[PDB]
Amino acid sequence: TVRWVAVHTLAVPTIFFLGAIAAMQFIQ
Amino acid sequence: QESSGFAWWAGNARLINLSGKLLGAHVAHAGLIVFWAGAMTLFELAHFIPEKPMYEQGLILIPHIATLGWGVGPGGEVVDTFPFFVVGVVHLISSAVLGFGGVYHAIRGPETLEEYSSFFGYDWKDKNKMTTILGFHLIVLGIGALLLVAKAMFFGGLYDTWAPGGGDVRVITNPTLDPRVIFGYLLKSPFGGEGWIVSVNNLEDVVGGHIWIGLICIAGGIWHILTTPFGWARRAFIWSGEAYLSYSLGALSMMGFIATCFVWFNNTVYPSEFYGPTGPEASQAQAMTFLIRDQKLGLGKYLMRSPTGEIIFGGETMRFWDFRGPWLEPLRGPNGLDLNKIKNDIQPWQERRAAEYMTHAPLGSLNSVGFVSPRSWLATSHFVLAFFFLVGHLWHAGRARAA
Amino acid sequence: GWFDILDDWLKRDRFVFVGWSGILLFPCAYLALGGWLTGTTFVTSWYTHGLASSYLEGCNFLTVAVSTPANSMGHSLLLLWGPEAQGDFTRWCQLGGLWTFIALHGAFGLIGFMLRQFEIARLVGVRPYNAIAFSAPIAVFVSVFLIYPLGQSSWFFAPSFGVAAIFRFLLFFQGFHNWTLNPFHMMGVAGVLGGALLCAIHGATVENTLFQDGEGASTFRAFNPTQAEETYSMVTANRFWSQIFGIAFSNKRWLHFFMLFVPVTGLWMSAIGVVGLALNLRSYDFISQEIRAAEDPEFETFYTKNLLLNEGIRAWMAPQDQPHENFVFPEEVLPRGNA
Amino acid sequence: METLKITVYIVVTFFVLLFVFGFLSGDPA
Amino acid sequence: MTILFQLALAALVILSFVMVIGVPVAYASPQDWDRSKQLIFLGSGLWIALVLVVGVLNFFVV
Amino acid sequence: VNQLGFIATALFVLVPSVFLIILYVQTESQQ
Amino acid sequence: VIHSITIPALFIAGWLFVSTGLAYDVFGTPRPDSYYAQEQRSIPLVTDRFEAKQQVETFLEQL
Amino acid sequence: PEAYAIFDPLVDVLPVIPVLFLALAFVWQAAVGF
Amino acid sequence: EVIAQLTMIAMIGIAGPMIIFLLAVRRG
Amino acid sequence: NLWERFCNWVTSTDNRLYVGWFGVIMIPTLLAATICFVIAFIAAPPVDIDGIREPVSGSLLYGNNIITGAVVPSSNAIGLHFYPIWEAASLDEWLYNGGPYQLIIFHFLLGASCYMGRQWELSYRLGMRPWICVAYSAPLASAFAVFLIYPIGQGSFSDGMPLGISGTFNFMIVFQAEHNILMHPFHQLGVAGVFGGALFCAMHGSLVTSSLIRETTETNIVAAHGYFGRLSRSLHFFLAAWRVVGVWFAALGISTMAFNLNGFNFNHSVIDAKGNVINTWADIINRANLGMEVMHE
Amino acid sequence: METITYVFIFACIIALFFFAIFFREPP
Ligand code: CLA
Ligand SMILES: CCCCCCCCCCCCCCCC(=O)O[C@H](COC(=O)CCCCCCCCCCCC)CO[C@@H]1O[C@@H](CO)[C@H](O)[C@H](O)[C@@H]1O
Ligand SMILES: CC1=C(/C=C/C(C)=C/C=C/C(C)=C/C=C/C=C(C)/C=C/C=C(C)/C=C/C2=C(C)CCCC2(C)C)C(C)(C)CCC1
Ligand SMILES: CC1=C(\C=C/C(C)=C/C=C/C(C)=C/C=C/C=C(C)/C=C\C=C(C)\C=C\C2=C(C)CCCC2(C)C)C(C)(C)CCC1
Ligand SMILES: CCCCCCCCCCCCO[C@@H]1O[C@H](CO)[C@@H](O[C@H]2O[C@H](CO)[C@@H](O)[C@H](O)[C@H]2O)[C@H](O)[C@H]1O
Ligand SMILES: [Cl-]
Repeated sequence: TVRWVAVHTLAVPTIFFLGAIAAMQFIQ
Repeated sequence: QESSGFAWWAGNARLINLSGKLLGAHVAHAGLIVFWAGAMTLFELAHFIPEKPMYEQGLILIPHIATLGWGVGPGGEVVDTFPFFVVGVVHLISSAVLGFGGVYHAIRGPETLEEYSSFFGYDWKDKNKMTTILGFHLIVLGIGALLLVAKAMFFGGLYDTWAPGGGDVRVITNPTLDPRVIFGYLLKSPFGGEGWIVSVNNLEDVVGGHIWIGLICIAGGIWHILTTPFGWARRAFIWSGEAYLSYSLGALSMMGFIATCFVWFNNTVYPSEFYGPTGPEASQAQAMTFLIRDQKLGLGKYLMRSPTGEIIFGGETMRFWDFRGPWLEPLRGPNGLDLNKIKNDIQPWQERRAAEYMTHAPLGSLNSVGFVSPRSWLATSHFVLAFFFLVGHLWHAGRARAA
Repeated sequence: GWFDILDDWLKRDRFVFVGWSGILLFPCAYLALGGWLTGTTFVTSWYTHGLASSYLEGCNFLTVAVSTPANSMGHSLLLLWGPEAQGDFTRWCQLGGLWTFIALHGAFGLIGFMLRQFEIARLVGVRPYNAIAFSAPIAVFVSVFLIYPLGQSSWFFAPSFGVAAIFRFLLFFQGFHNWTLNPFHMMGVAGVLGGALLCAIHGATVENTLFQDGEGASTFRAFNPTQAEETYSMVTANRFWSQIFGIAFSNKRWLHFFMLFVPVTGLWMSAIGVVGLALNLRSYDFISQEIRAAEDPEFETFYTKNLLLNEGIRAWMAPQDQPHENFVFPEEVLPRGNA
Repeated sequence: METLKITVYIVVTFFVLLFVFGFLSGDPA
Repeated sequence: MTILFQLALAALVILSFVMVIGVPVAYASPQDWDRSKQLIFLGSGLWIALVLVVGVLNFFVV
Repeated sequence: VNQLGFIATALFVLVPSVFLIILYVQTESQQ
Repeated sequence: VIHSITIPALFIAGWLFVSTGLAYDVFGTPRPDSYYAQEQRSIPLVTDRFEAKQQVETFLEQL
Repeated sequence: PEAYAIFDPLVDVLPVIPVLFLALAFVWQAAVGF
Repeated sequence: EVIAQLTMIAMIGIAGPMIIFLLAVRRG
Repeated sequence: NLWERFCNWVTSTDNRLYVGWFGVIMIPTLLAATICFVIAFIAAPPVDIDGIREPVSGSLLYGNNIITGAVVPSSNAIGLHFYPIWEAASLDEWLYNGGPYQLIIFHFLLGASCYMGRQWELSYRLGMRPWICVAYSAPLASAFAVFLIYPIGQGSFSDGMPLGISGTFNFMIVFQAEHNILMHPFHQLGVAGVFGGALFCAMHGSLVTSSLIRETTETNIVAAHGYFGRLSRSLHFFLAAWRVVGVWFAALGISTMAFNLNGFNFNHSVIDAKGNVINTWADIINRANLGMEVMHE
Repeated sequence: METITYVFIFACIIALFFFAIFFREPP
């Protein structure tokens, strides 16, 4: 309802994608 | 002490007139430099394979020690790595006893040295105690320059690649003090065919130029002690105060632009047994290998005339015919490279060195994939640092001639 | 009750402005940027191009790309509910539908951003010259990413939303189109280079001919939409450049209309050139130069040297950049300079 | 060729000497 | 057999903290340590002893 | 080689320049 | 003001997406052992338009 | 290097110390008042 | 790990200058 | 008596064009390179840039136009040699070997350095700060790198940029096939600087034109900027400093490609467990570079 | 005829440069 979506639509897949990218270095 | 001014980037500019703290900062930076030299010598010694040449292993320091004839033999064969180990560990050690007063004078000592005496004190104006620290250093610049004269003539050093067979460490029994042969380098062209200063072929010329650089830096640094600045330092030449950093920032750059060109073209001060082949050297090595290969199986096809009538190589290496190397000076006849001498005089060391320089041409990328030669790492880095020290010169000379 | 409450809520003051244009901009812009990030993180290019172009396949920032669809798709929209993927998100990510997702969303997000510029200028009460200057990146996006594949075979010949895929696109236009020889391209280069040159000269001389250098520098009250244009002198800069270059501005209005004018025109002329290159109506050859090349075989300019380099780019990049054609070029038909 | 050589050498010394002379000497008046 | 270097390499790791916050802290502040405590001849003058114990490996390697 | 390609270059030079020249010498008479 | 409800559970949500092998199944990216088939050196490029989904799932039975 | 095979991974991470004095300076100026 | 006694916490530079970072604002 | 009439005529800022003491060198060198450029672009014999007898006809009277015409660089037989006219045997041997290119680029590089000096000279005479000089140093360093530094590193003046529209494209294509300039990051900073400079030019232009109402001069300059935007003064230093350091970077990028430390070849980054190589977008670029590199013999 | 069109357009450009620098419009 406020500008709190800026953290719920831009920080949540950012932290998810940095977790995916940090998992991606430990392959093979 | 931030006090006021220099918001967070010019924190070093806070020591412009703290002439006791600035001193310990200059001490700690010297300890940083000697620490880098000892640490990099140790790191290049730890990953070292003596049988392999040093330009296959990415070393820029160990070639600087191996040029001075410390632990090297005929053609580059290493014999004792303990000279490299002692010149690694003395640097580090001295970087600690030089780092100790980099925290004494810069943390624990006095803030200013203007309450001391005639010497050890200075204020950028009082240009009587300045021409004193200048001349004072000059006696150290001339004392250092001579140190290589002592290493060349009295301490068994100074490996030349222009020795008769292969290239050995050689004592320079007699340098060239001649003034026409000396300063006569300095009145050349900078362009192709004659290097401006980069064209030092002999070693006797490198020692004899250091004779004239030792007996002008000391003999001009006792001048700057006894004397005072003259009339032509205020009319056309200008004076300032915090512009001396700028003065030694602009001059530094032209030294980077010269040492870029030096390490790229010159084969004597930077010998090819430790630094690799140069630009012209690897391509002339390929042009000589593709002649001596096709002489055994299968003016000619490779030997063609230069635009001044010299028998040089042909193809794409016509541009590199001004190259002079120690594996080609037995082979080069009266009017340039003579073919007949390729059949007459051809030893079994001039083949191996030319093939090894042929397969090791300067190329490669920033992730070290090609290999990339150490002559191509010093040239690009000191070109970038020379242009950045020119850019810093226009800034620190632009904001100092306002006052 | 219905409409003016929503209109007064949207045009209200906030951290970000979200007008009537924000409802078109922010979902389309957010989904285009998010589709690019989830395509370069996870989505491969193996079934369309035959390449590995994601962080999941072990690529860096330079070699990731959300690649174009396959050539057998044609100019299909590739909807998720469409007849190609049929609701399958795996097959939609594999067939290249993320490219059409990002492209159509980038189109409607650019539409919403220029509507946002019109809306903010209609609020502040100014003339909307920023939305007229934003007509040039929109025309470049429409001519390159939309009109050029719609004039070609399919969506496969389009920029594939990466860094190295963009470099492949530049080499493709050099090899197959001779796009450097196009005069519309040359006006585009001249508009961009003159804009950067105008940018540097204007910044260099406002920062030099300031009214108060530092000595009696009474720091006056500065407003941001003047873009700091009170602080320098027009007469000193005109006196400098009339003696250095022999030509100089005497208007603060015509100078800034010139800075508006030069790279927008440059970018609009290169849009016209890429719209012509959509139909392969390129500026490849000079005909009398081809006749003079055929007359005597010892004639050589730099243009005839460039045509052999484009022939080399074409025949060596073609079996891998276009793998749906199944080019089997033997080593004997490949152009070499020693042949 | 030597008639074009010493002609060009005269002009280059004539201009660099005029540049050096006018830069230093003649700053007031 | 020169394991005294192995026991004395910790002696410089703990001398890279005394001349950090042992007498100078970070400015002109002798906080009860540089006034009459281990600075002058008591416990910070043995850096000469530590450069002697790092120069005592001159015949331990040669 | 175009014979009528030279006419295109002359019509591209002359026709907007005649418009600008007529516009300038017509605006200096009464602006 | 302060917000520490769940930051690092999203990091494990991102780690278990890749490490378990779920992202290869969700986004259709092939596994690094699963590019080619066991006998052929061919690239499975989609050659049709309305048979393209059946072409990709026809290729994925060769693995 | 020589017979100091104990401190060889000390040598492998030595020379980076220096340029990292720039990194220690940005934490010594942090929390002193910037 | 590369050792068990010779490859210890080697951030002595990031602790020693951090002593002159934290104990200088702990100082006056 | 007569010298002061000349020292007053040169140093005066009450002229139409400021001919300084740098202008004393700037005028005959930039006139000599201009007149030799117009002559060698209209009428010049063919030049062999290689050491073979197939020469490149670059001039207008030998069957070119404005797009394909060029002043061809010097021969491979000359290399880095100094080649004036008296060094040659005849005038035909000078014209056949690319001597006009060396003449034009040396006088141009000397006159552009004195153009930078003349900009600083007038600025100091007008009582201005020295920034203009600095900002002109970025295309000056970019022209020094493309005519001097890259020939020094490659060892021949044939590798310098030709003085024509199609010769620039040939230089760019041959440079990419040898060096892979597009993946070199100092070039990418140049593209970001030039793209951002055009962007900030159009954006800064549009934002001022829309916020400037009236401005007059008595002939005390007056301007009535329509202020007030919606929801220090260093916009012009950023406007100059973005495009400048961007062009500086790509100038020293090709100055480092002079010494063959070149680009980024991500050659076979991705692999398959069956000893199979999976291509990426780098292999297509490297596949094209092998196209243009092989055609350049 | 082909060359002299290019030289004529270039010479008119130089003549426009001369008329633009020295015969400029007064403020
Ligand atoms: C020939 C050797 C040499 C020379 C001439 C210099 C010269 C300089 N250094 Mg030093 N440095 C060196 C070797 C050298 N360095 C070595 C071997 C190290 C250890 C890795 C350092 C570590 C060092 C640090 C940590 C710092 C310096 C800084 C400086 C500058 C201090 C004066 C100033 O205010 O400039 C103002 C400078 C400008 C206005 C622009 C300079 C642009 C040049 C091209 C940047 C290169 C700086 C230097 C050569 C390398 C720094 C690397 C460092 C960050 C790790 C000056 C440019 C200080 C500085 O200000 O850095 C920018 C600084 O904080 N140096
Ligand atoms: C940034 C730091 C740069 C450092 C560079 C250092 C250079 C100084 C080293 C000593 C040089 C010797 C002096 C000349 C001797 C000579 O006479 O040079 C002659 C040509 O003149 C020359 O070469 C003049 C060089 C002109 C340079 C043109 C390029 C300018 C680029 C833009 C500059 C921007 C500011 C060539 O020699 C002669 O060449 C022929 C006649 O010209 C004959 O064969 C003669 O017998 C003789 O061999
Ligand atoms: C497609 C699609 C979609 C969408 C989705 C989305 C929208 C997503 C999003 C996503 C996102 C939104 C993501 C994000 C991401 C982020 C990231 C990925 C980031 C990263 C970062 C980084 C990596 C950092 C880096 C750095 C820098 C910058 C510099 C310094 C250093 C560092 C490292 C820090 C949907 C489902 C709807 C539908 C279907 C289709
Ligand atoms: C051969 C050789 C050698 C020998 C010898 C020598 C080398 C010597 C040196 C010499 C020298 C080293 C010289 C130098 C010089 C320098 C200079 C010269 C610089 C500077 C100057 C200036 C900078 C000036 C300035 C100015 C002017 C221009 C005018 C007025 C103003 C002013 C002042 C600013 C050597 C050793 C190397 C070794 C080997 C080789
Ligand atoms: C300071 C600058 C000095 C520059 C000097 C040159 C400036 C003027 C050059 C103008 C070009 C005229 O050059 C002249 O063009 C005609 C074409 O019309 C050429 O003629 C050439 O093409 C014509 C076609 O028209 C053929 O019939 C003819 O066989 C062929 O030689 C002449 O060979 C050339 O002498
Ligand atoms: Cl070759």
